Amino acid sequence: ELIKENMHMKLYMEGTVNNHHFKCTSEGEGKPYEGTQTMRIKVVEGGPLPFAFDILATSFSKTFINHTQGIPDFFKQSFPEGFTWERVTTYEDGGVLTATQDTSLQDGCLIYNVKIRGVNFTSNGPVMQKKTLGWEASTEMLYPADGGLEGRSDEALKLVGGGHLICNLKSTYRSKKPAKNLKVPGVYYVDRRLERIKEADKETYVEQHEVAVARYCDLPSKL
Amino acid sequence: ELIKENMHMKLYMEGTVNNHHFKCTSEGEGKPYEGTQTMRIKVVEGGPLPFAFDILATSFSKTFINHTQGIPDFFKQSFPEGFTWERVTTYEDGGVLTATQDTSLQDGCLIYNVKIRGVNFTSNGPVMQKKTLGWEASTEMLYPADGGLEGRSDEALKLVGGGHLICNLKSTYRSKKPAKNLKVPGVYYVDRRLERIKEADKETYVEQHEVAVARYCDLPSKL
Repeated sequence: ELIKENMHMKLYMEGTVNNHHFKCTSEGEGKPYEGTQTMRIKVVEGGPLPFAFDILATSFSKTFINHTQGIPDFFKQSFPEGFTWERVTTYEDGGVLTATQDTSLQDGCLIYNVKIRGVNFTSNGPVMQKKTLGWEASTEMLYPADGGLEGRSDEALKLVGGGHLICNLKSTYRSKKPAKNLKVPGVYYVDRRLERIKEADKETYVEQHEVAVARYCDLPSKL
Repeated sequence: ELIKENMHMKLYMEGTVNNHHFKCTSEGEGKPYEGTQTMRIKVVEGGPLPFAFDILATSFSKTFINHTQGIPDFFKQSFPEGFTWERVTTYEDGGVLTATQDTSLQDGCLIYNVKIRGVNFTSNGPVMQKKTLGWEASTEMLYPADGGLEGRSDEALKLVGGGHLICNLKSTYRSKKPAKNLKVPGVYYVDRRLERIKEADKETYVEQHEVAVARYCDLPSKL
């Protein structure tokens, strides 16, 4: 098929957080049906970043989600043309991070193009002070809206000294495939874990891994 | 034992939404270790409510969580003294509903007291127009913070017409038992499902059922 059991991916990112312009590239391979992936990321302009790389983690891959219970896969289905996503991440201590993304397929390779804008990160806050330690696992709830798909989740960023800092994520995903074609699923949930595997030279180079699984609610119901 | 395989509960609630005062009482039973319960509510003042009863659903019992995979139970352990909770719920279309609660134990029966404040529900909104149809299943994330517990989730309220209204839940769970007495757990999640079983006389009487199950993330972790 178009989406094989193993996929390479290539990424290019550009953006400005608190006015510091920057640019990244990455290369990754994953298993789309397993829901596993790995990215090796290079900060190729504006390094070293004056802020925690972790606020960029969730912007480096929806094709790599294990869809199970015959849950229609909005993302896999929209190939070959691809899909886009855009998101607002609202941190509880001021910072807002806006991301827009295009996803495509050239030469059997997945091609991501990402723009980022981060504003209002307090200068003494744990993001600008580089005091974060990766993300906790999370659940995103997905529901049909306006022909596209909407996503919502709360994320917990781990802190130095223990304790977490929370942010809220509103995501929107739109397919580039003709509408009539693909089945949009009902309401569903994606459990994910995003781990930093390796970093070198103050986060100039980062390795990330993600595992992700789609599920209905496994619980019994009186309705 | 203080929390037995069966437990009865009783509740009293005061509050104001969009200026309109009201009072509820309820009573029910459940199986605390099996994570199940059923509560029968009577609106006793300000009936029948000008807003949808759905926005009060989650204010009517953290003691009835089936803590699986040997996760320490902050809620059951706080006994006999009991625990409080406070919560802000923020709807994506205006309204904010904010709540205080005391869970204490009096003669083997669980006694809840709840205060309620809602503002900015727009008149044309599905809440004041009463065009909601219950809640979708939900995942809450819980993380320890400031000598207590904190919870976060996003919820979907089903709407007449299809489609959903989203809201964000920020919670704080403080226990009244002295501090090092308790084994406070790490970061974890609750898969909750809350369902209307029965309504009567335009939501003047409401039967409500909940199934909640605590879990760790069951995804592999490369760390």
